[PDB]
Amino acid sequence: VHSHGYKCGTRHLFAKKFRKHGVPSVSTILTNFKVGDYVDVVADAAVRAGMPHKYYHGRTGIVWNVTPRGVGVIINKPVRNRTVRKRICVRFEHVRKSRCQEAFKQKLKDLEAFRAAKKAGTPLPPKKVSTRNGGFVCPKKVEVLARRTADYEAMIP
Amino acid sequence: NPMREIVVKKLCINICVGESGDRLTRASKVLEQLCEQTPVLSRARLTVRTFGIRRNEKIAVHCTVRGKKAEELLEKGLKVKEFELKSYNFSDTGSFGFGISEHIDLGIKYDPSTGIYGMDFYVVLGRRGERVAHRKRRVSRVGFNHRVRKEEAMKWFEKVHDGIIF
Amino acid sequence: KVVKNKAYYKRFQVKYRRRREGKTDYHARRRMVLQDKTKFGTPKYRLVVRITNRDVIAQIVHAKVVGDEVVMAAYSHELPLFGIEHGLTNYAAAYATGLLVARRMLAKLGLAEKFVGVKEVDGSYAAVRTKDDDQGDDESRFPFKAILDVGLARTTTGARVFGVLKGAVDGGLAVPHRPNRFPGYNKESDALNAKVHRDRIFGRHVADYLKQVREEASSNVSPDDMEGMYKRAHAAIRADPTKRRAK
RNA sequence: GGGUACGACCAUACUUGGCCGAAUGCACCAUAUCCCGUCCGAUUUGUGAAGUUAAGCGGCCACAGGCCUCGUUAGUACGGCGAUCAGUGAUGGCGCUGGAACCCGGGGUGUUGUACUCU
RNA sequence: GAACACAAGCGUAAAUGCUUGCUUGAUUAACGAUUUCCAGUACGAAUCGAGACUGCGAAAGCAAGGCCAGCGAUCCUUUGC
RNA sequence: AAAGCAAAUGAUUAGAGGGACCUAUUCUCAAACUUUAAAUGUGCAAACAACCCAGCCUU
Ligand SMILES: [Mg+2]
Ligand SMILES: [Mg+2]
Ligand SMILES: [Mg+2]
Ligand SMILES: [Mg+2]
Ligand SMILES: [Mg+2]
Ligand SMILES: [Mg+2]
Ligand SMILES: [Mg+2]
Ligand SMILES: [Mg+2]
Ligand SMILES: [Mg+2]
Repeated sequence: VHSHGYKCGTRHLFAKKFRKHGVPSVSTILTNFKVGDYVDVVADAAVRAGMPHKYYHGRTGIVWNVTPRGVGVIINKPVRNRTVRKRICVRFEHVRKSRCQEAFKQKLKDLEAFRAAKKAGTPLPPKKVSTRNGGFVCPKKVEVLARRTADYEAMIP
Repeated sequence: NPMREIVVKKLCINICVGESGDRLTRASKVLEQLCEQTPVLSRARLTVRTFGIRRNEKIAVHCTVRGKKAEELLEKGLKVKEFELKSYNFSDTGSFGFGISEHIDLGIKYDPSTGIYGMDFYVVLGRRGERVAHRKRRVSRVGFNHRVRKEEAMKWFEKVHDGIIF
Repeated sequence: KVVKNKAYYKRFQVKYRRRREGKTDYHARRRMVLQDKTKFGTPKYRLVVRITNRDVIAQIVHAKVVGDEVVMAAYSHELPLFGIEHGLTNYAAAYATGLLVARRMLAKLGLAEKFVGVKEVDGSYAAVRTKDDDQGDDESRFPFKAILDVGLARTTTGARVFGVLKGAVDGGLAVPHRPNRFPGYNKESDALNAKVHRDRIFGRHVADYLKQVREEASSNVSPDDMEGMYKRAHAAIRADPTKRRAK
């Protein structure tokens, strides 16, 4: 008899890591959130208030509303042949800032610096060279590998 | 060092009578007399058919004394036991105790109402500066060499008054 | 049987550093630094009061992730610069150091000309005007705000930590509080005695004890002027809060 | 080169023992008229300086435990895809490819922010 | 390695445990929004808010039951405003 | 999945050093055990109804 309660399979999902128990630290409290940001949803398992359902554990979305002790997040979820945008409300302890766009932002900054250097005449750093082309290989010595028949006696427990 | 000496911290008197009636009431009067200090009652923990007691029922009465009164009360007890003790009376912690059988012998005028009781004496000794293990803020542990051991306990005893039989 | 074997050390989880040293109560710390998420990291200030065996420390702290930032600290050992060189740990000393830090903070913010606070010293509750407690009007400029922090100290009627609070409030700072802990407060009638509070503020009790000590010294420096330089020190502090000992 | 107050990460910071500790400070420490609280000024609360580094604290050390990191275990165990593959079966290797864990060995034993400060 | 009414799992050490002091946030809460089952219907349970009056605290703050199982349409009867 | 019991919980064989007992080992295990931990998986992003830079207005 499986039962479909609110937490029906969360024995290992909602458990703290080894030698890592406790309540949230100060740095988590001073995070600050803004509408339009990307956040990850992960349950803390030490704060029972405002815990999301198990489906939304390890999911990323955009915050749409900020309250004194809560955050509202929009998360995609596939149903039958479509995907629904669900809105969930959680406490600020169960959300982390997402680094899913930091590579894209860094690339934009680099391109902006490229334009500024060109228009200011600054020399550009030299281009990296691929190693998949050819070249000369001069070895000091060459070894041989020929199945020296001691390995056959080796793999006997 | 001047403050490495051994002093008496407190002396605890305990009277463990059964029942929770007038016997307990009279025993409290006797203790508060000899102690000139309000005593407190104690309640049991389990229920034992053999001992005929129930859980959380008044059983014993005790008190603790610090200062000069502790010193003189200790002297009276040793006088009753003629300043003679045994080897197996000192703990490795650094404390020792004994027990009188008749409360009359301490020098208290007998009263035909209260009756005759026996008592337990326990003495705790320690150096100065143990508060580090009892203060609210920045609590730590006392140093090992600073702790009082059993061998120094009897030596302290013989110094003030000898008479230990091994 | 040995309980502290090798397996015991493998599974042990150490507590926070400042908890092992017995310095910080993190349960109270978390609630003290918490702020509404609707305010997007607007500064919030604390009033930290600590008392050692020889000194009283009052600091104004703003909490940050990289570490707490301290603005305008004050210590009771700078009092001899103003004319208090004895005791330095009684109720009178605690009031003086709280007043000094409030004036220093206000001067640095450039608001000392306003928000002068009370000048006549008396034990009276009054009330503190904050954004959530308009006390009537809400259009006048609001006073600088901070919340008191006492740490692991025991909160009892007549404690010296609240003496620092009263000095800061009279200095002009807005710290929310109630008169339930001032020494003249009686809980059965829920009333506060102004005369008792002002007597302890000016160190009346110390003078009586010192006088009595001299009498018992007979048949085994001078009282009656404590209010003298205590009032004089208050005026000196209100005059030049920024003066310090340079070297 | 250090101290104190408030911290961030939360063992390279913990546990046991030994040795040393210039100054500022931090402590242990003296005592109960008043505020306050206890069976007991032990803790707690209010007022002082009589003594001391004994302890706490800091620093160093230990064929010390633990913890952290790099190798080894090992291209081993296990896996995705393929066969009119082998084998009575149980199972197994092959082709294209991904790739562990403990034991064990070498090294290491806190980093750092704001303010007031001592040499 | 105890305890947290009860089945089990998760969680917790100056506490979510124990003792004690004071209390009635187990009230009202303008048809606010959302999760779970799911047809993205209802019922049950739960999460994040806004307003009134309060409780405990020196304060920051916590609390509109006891965390997650413990319950019920149309018609009819009956009570409150 | 694997691995481990020389690590917590549960089961379990035998010698040794100081008949129970203690210490360090040792044979052998786990769907309702686990410090560790794959392969195959699963969420988000990779530009115009947008992002920067500057100055400006309103609450
Ligand atoms: Mg599973
Ligand atoms: Mg997990
Ligand atoms: Mg508190
Ligand atoms: Mg085929
Ligand atoms: Mg508590
Ligand atoms: Mg329920
Ligand atoms: Mg409300
Ligand atoms: Mg609740
Ligand atoms: Mg397996």
